[PDB]
Amino acid sequence: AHVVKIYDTCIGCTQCVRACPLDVLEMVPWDGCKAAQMASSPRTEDCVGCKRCETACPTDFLSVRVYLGNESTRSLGLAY
Amino acid sequence: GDFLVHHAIALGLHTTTLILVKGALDARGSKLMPDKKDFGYSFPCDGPGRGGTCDISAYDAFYLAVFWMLNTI
Amino acid sequence: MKDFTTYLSTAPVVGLGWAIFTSGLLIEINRFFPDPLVFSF
Amino acid sequence: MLETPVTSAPIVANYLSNLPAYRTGVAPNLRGVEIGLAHGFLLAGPFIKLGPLRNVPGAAEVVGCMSAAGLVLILALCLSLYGNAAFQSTQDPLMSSEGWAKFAGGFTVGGLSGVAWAYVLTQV
Amino acid sequence: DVAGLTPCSESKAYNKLERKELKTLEKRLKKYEPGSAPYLALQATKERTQNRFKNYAKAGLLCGNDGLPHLISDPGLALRFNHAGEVFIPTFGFLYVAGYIGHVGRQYIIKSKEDAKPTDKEIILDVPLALQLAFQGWAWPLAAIQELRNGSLLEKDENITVSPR
Amino acid sequence: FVPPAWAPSLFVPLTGLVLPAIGMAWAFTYIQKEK
Amino acid sequence: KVKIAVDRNPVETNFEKWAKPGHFSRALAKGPNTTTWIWNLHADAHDFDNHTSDLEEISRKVFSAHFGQLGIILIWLSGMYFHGARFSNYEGWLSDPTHIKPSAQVVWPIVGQEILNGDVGGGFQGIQITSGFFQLWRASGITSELQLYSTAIGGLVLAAACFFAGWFHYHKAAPKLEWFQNVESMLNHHLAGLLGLGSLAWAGHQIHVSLPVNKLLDAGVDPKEIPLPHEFLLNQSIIADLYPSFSKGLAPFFTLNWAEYSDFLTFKGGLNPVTGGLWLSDTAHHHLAIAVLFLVAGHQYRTNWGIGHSIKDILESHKGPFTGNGHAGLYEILTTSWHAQLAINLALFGSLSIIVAHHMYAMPPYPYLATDYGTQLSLFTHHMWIGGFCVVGAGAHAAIFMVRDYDPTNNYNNLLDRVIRHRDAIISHLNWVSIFLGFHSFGLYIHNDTMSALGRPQDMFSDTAIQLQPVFAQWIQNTHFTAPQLTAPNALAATSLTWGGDVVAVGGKVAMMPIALGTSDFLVHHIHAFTIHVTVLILLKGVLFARSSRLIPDKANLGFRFPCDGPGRGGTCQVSAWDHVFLGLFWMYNSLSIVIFHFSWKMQSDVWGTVTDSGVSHITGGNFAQSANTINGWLRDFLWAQSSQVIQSYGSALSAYGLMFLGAHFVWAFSLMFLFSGRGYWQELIESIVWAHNKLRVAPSIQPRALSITQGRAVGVAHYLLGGIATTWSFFLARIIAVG
Amino acid sequence: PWKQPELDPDTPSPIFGGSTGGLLRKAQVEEFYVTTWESPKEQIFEMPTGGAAIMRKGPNLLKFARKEQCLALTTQLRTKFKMTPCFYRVYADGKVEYLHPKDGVYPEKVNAGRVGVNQNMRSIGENVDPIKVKFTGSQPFTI
Ligand code: CLA
Ligand code: CLA
Ligand code: CLA
Ligand code: CLA
Ligand SMILES: CC1=C(/C=C/C(C)=C/C=C/C(C)=C\C=C\C=C(C)\C=C\C=C(C)\C=C\C2=C(C)CCCC2(C)C)C(C)(C)CCC1
Ligand SMILES: CC1=C(C/C=C(\C)CCC[C@H](C)CCC[C@H](C)CCCC(C)C)C(=O)c2ccccc2C1=O
Ligand code: SF4
Repeated sequence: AHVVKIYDTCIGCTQCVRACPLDVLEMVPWDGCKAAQMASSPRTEDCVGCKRCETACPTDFLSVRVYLGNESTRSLGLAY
Repeated sequence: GDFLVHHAIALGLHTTTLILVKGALDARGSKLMPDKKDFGYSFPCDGPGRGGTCDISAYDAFYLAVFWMLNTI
Repeated sequence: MKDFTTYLSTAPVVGLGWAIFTSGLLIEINRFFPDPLVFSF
Repeated sequence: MLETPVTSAPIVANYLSNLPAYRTGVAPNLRGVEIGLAHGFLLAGPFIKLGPLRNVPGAAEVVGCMSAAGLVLILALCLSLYGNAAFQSTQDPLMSSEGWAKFAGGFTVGGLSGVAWAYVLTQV
Repeated sequence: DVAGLTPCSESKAYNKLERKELKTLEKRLKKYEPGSAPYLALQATKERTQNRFKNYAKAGLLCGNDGLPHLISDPGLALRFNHAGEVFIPTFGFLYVAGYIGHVGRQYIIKSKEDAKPTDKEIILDVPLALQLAFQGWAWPLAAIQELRNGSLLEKDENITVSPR
Repeated sequence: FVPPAWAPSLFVPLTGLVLPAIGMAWAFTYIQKEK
Repeated sequence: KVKIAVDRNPVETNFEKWAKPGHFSRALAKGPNTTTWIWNLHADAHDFDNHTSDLEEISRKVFSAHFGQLGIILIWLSGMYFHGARFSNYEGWLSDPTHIKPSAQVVWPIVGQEILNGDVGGGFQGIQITSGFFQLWRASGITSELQLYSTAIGGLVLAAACFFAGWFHYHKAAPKLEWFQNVESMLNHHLAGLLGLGSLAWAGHQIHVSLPVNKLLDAGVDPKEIPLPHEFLLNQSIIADLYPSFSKGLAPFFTLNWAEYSDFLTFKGGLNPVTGGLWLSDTAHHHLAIAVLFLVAGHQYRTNWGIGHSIKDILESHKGPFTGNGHAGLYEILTTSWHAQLAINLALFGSLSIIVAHHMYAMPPYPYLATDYGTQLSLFTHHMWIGGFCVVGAGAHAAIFMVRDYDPTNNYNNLLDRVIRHRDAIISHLNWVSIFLGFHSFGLYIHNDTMSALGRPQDMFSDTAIQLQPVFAQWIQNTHFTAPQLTAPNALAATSLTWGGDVVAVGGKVAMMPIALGTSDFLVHHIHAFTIHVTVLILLKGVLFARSSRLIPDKANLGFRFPCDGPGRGGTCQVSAWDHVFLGLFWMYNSLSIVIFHFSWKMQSDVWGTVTDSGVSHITGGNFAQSANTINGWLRDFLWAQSSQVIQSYGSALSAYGLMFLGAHFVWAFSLMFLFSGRGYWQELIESIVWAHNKLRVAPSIQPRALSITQGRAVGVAHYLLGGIATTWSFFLARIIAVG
Repeated sequence: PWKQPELDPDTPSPIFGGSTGGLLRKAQVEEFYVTTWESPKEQIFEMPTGGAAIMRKGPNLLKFARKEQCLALTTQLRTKFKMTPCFYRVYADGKVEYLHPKDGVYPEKVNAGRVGVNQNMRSIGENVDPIKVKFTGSQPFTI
């Protein structure tokens, strides 16, 4: 499926997870940010690449990136 | 009239050149997409974020320059 | 007055004023100098 | 899921039950023969009417019959292609690969038989 | 007599075009009584056409094989054949006016940035300030080349927003 | 040397009907070829 | 129960909010920082549902906006009447309407545009107008320019009154929500007062003013010697001489002997041979009957006096077994949602505009209207396009209601819920119908073109080879030709000349004549049905899938107007209902363009022309029976055979039509860069221009940004529609003025 | 959470008629998703696959063909009534997979029990150029 990569510039604001319509991201404990939270993608096989997480990222550039490629039944959003 | 149509030809060539060199120079990165090299040459968009990012690849610049080249020829 | 003046100070209103001014200037120039093409004093 | 009076009508149910495709009471060869007969008989219709030789009497029916036979053969080829390229991997024998091949053979046999029957009916 | 072309006064197709225009104006005029407003309107149109055709002649304008006047754009060639007033003087005048516009816009951009919310001044124009900068732009090339001399016209490449490579 | 007069009556239907039909048949079997 | 509920002075008339451009929404209240704010200023200006969540303020804003639009309309009408009063040859046109072209716009001689003031006749110079205002004023009994001046001054006064009324009813005395929700009182007052009372007043004007002036004009007397309408109003001798039943003096009306009014309230259905228009007595009895029917219908709903009908009770009572809760929650929907009422009003208004265009080309209800081919063509095309725009806005605002004002609590098993519950079957069946129609019409056209290019005229679907005649339309035409014979024996002749009969001509030009229907007519009618079906499919798919879909299950949370949902699931570009309306606008444009092309070609070939002693010689010689069956026939015998007047209009008064034609081609071509492409390319180009202006230190404080994807689509569709509309307008007007 | 709940097919479905955008043949060929919640009272909600339904006072079970529909229903129930539902995925062979509350605390929280995966520890824009990773099968963002 698609590739979801999260960098260290994330501030743990949990906006990307709330904007996710397929429950791909998660919040794990961290020490590199003030909020002590870091975004993770343990369910990247269910991500369709809608880039809704990138819209909700408040940091400049993007702390979360979605790269398309190798579309599957789950990645193409097919009910059939 | 030949003078006017020659200047029209010059306009077409310069505009197609502008589109193609903007696609080539901003191919690996831009301000809307600094990481345009990681997304390959032909990718659709980055979504509706940052105001909208459709037709941002160099392939889309080439595909608009095809229209401009067709008009010039 | 000053609220109406700031409304008149908005960009579309002053653009409209420039539009009427320039159009009237060019129209009166064309009317009192009928169809010139080459500058010949 | 959304049931309708026309889909769940008992008359519609028994009309679709005894159809050769949904009978599930016979070999695929007989179903293919019936399908080919019916569809060739109806497909010969527009060919004996509006073909390029429709103004010429006699030859119009023959030309339409060979065109219907060619269309039947093309449909049989596409049926065989679908059977070979659809059921190539793992209770109805029609959904099987060789079952669909026998269905296609029955379909082309019925198609040529229906074309011949339409030719006989148009001649008489 | 440059580019194998004849002057408009000496040309025959120019006079033929003028005669055809006068003929069709007279044909339109003959359908109205002399004591009617369309008659005076068409007479004024004919007078304007005659004045324009007289002014296009005896002014250096030349036409080739169709009676439609032609313009010479190369300086020097236009200078030695009195064709500078065709495009050479108007292009300098347009450059003067365009520099006026650019200098006025630059002055308004710079002078409305050292204040709180410059976008508010951009969207709601300071009309007395705009008029003051409008009447102060008559010496645009002097101020432009002086800003070039002191280096305030151009920004250095360190304070300029730049796209990643 | 010179082809016979019936060559347009044979090669044109062959490359207009038969050859594209067998090409589409081969391509359809190649698209849906599974392991 | 029904009573006036008005709040006194809720909004103070202050200019403090005129200084701040963005004030209606909190998003724009923070001030501008990018240029996309400015477009957002001009996009959410009338989005009153987004500014406030209170329905009362939205209703007050709607009332004020309607008053403003009525004031604008009255200003435009007063300006039209003023232009007819001063810069017009209406008095000259009244003397000879069959030789002087109607002109009401005069230009200023400035840069050679005085050549646009063509020789329209009557000692006047101007632009030949195609609005038909001259025929409307002749139908209204207007004779002198003083009456037009008085009408213009009254229109300006009423426009100022309506503008002050909007200011008063918003700022001073704002009606409450309960005042707007009295739908029964609104319907009763509109049926009885807005429509019926106006119909009765216009009927009385036609009886007392328009009929005698029109009768004297048809008699051939001097319009200057025609007595003034007040002479007919006060003194009864002239109205008794013109109509003996006026000598009774309202006796037959109050004694129920209405047959005595048959001299000036006639039923002679057809065209007046003197002027080629509808009989004014027929229009008088028509508007009188319409007024009576609407005053009857306006006493239907119960408001404050016990008797009447309840809309909620009627809607809840009409429930069947196959529909569950039949029309249950619709009363609460239409009394709380402005957008549902907007969709209903726009759909019915557009359909009625299409009806107006069809029944106005069919029956010209104006003296000397059918002789003016340009006026009829322009009016038909204009009403056609306004109807199409209204019916596509109906789908747009229905989708807006679906996104915003739909509540699942009030819609459990009602009709809207079941429509949403089988929307997939609806869309699939409509898609199949559209595909089948497009095949069996456009493929028929391609078949005709191929068999024409293959040298097989006997293989074509033409009027000579394969007779696919419209037997139903021909049977209906024959039945309506016999409508006065057996089923409506009180009518003197047929209700229109399109069904059949003879040829009515005015001044040597044919006003109306029977229209023959062949295979080409069947082909173009089925093509029109196919295009309408496709547009209906697009707009219905936009409306029904506005909330959710299999592709996107949470489309309602994204709003009505969003560009996309990213490239996920393969790509979700143009998935919103707004994008569906944007796509359907082009299909509406294509449908109506084909419709008006069919109208223009059919009426130029089989209706319009001149009448000589040998017969009726049409403009194009009746090529529609042999050329309309192929696409190349429309390409050559309709688009290339015509449009020669547009390209040869240079040097004449019609050259502005050619210039407008070129500009329309330009705008149509310029729209394609917004229709194609995207946003990132222009954003990076704007970034490069930003660098260029930053080098010169002329970078604006407001950051320039590219247009939004929705904004870019809107700009593209707007410029595309404007270019196509103005192209057809210029081509139609130039062709119909030069040769007509 | 502490113990992963097991789905019950015998739980009553919410009161609804017939759906057209419901489960297709993929439900009997591939996996399909099933959402469970616990309604304290009967109320009307809007399904993402059609119109409106009424949930029963008790357990409620719904079936969908897409995970996006399940999460849309979950977030609608959480925003409108604070329901906290949970959906499983059932394959063709009957394998049941727990999908939304992986730790039972929802992904908006942390719970100090999830290991962050697919996290690049370098800043964005510090990735190598595609010329550096050529003919290797490794993307610049995958390192
Ligand atoms: C029989 C009485 C009557 C009449 C004639 C009208 C007439 C009208 N109403 Mg109204 N309405 C009425 C009663 C009436 N209303 C009642 C009782 C209610 C409350 C239930 C409403 C609630 C209502 C709403 C909510 C809206 C209208 C609107 C309109 C306009 C529709 C647009 C149109 O057709 O333009 C026809 C235009 C003309 C004929 C031009 C002349 C218009 C004149 C000035 C109006 C004169 C009639 C007026 C009602 C007399 C009383 C006002 C008096 C105190 C001065 C029209 C002017 C719409 C609107 O706001 O438009 C501004 C609108 O949205 N009506
Ligand atoms: C709205 C439409 C309309 C209008 C305005 C009129 C108006 C008129 N018609 Mg027409 N008519 C109509 C429809 C209409 N009719 C229709 C539908 C038909 C059916 C075919 C006819 C058939 C018809 C015939 C056959 C005749 C008329 C005639 C008349 C006139 C007689 C009026 C009369 O006695 O009525 C009754 C009028 C009143 C009772 C007056 C109203 C009460 C007043 C206004 C009270 C004022 C009080 C006020 C406070 C005090 C003054 C204020 C001041 C001090 C400042 C009048 C000009 C007759 C005519 O022209 O001869 C004179 C005639 O022969 N009409
Ligand atoms: C009965 C009339 C009516 C009414 C009262 C409304 C009211 C509304 N509509 Mg609707 N609409 C209508 C008809 C109507 N519409 C029709 C006929 C169409 C189809 C064309 C639409 C299509 C439509 C869409 C697609 C949308 C609306 C929206 C809206 C809302 C805000 C509109 C706004 O802010 O525009 C502000 C004004 C403008 C943006 C200016 C528009 C100018 C156009 C684009 C170009 C004009 C060209 C002109 C004719 C020629 C210019 C030539 C040039 C050289 C000068 C509001 C609820 C919007 C919304 O959010 O709904 C809630 C929305 O998205 N409507
Ligand atoms: C002339 C160009 C053209 C054509 C042919 C189509 C064709 C189609 N569009 Mg359309 N469309 C077009 C331009 C065109 N579009 C443009 C410019 C736009 C932008 C506004 C759209 C926007 C649009 C939308 C928004 C929708 C469509 C839909 C459709 C379908 C309707 C099917 C139908 O009724 O006709 C049947 C098809 C034809 C008549 C095609 C003509 C070709 C011949 C006659 C068919 C046979 C060819 C030949 C004999 C076989 C060759 C075999 C082999 C050699 C290849 C169809 C696929 C709708 C859809 O999906 O289906 C309902 C739909 O919703 N289109
Ligand atoms: C004589 C002549 C001619 C020629 C010319 C030429 C040849 C030119 C060249 C030129 C060039 C070769 C140029 C260059 C340049 C460069 C640069 C680098 C520039 C810059 C600029 C700037 C920077 C500007 C600025 C400004 C603005 C824009 C605004 C404000 C003001 C100012 C001015 C400051 C012709 C024939 C055509 C025509 C006639 C005349
Ligand atoms: C060209 C283009 C742009 C760029 C267009 C922009 C930035 C809009 C520019 C509008 C200008 C500023 C309007 C005013 C133009 C003149 C300066 C005003 C008239 C001047 C005369 C009176 C002298 C997009 O942003 C875009 C977005 C989405 C899809 C397609 C496109 C698209 O095609
Ligand atoms: S509309 Fe543009 S940004 Fe949005 S999904 Fe399509 S191409 Fe991408």
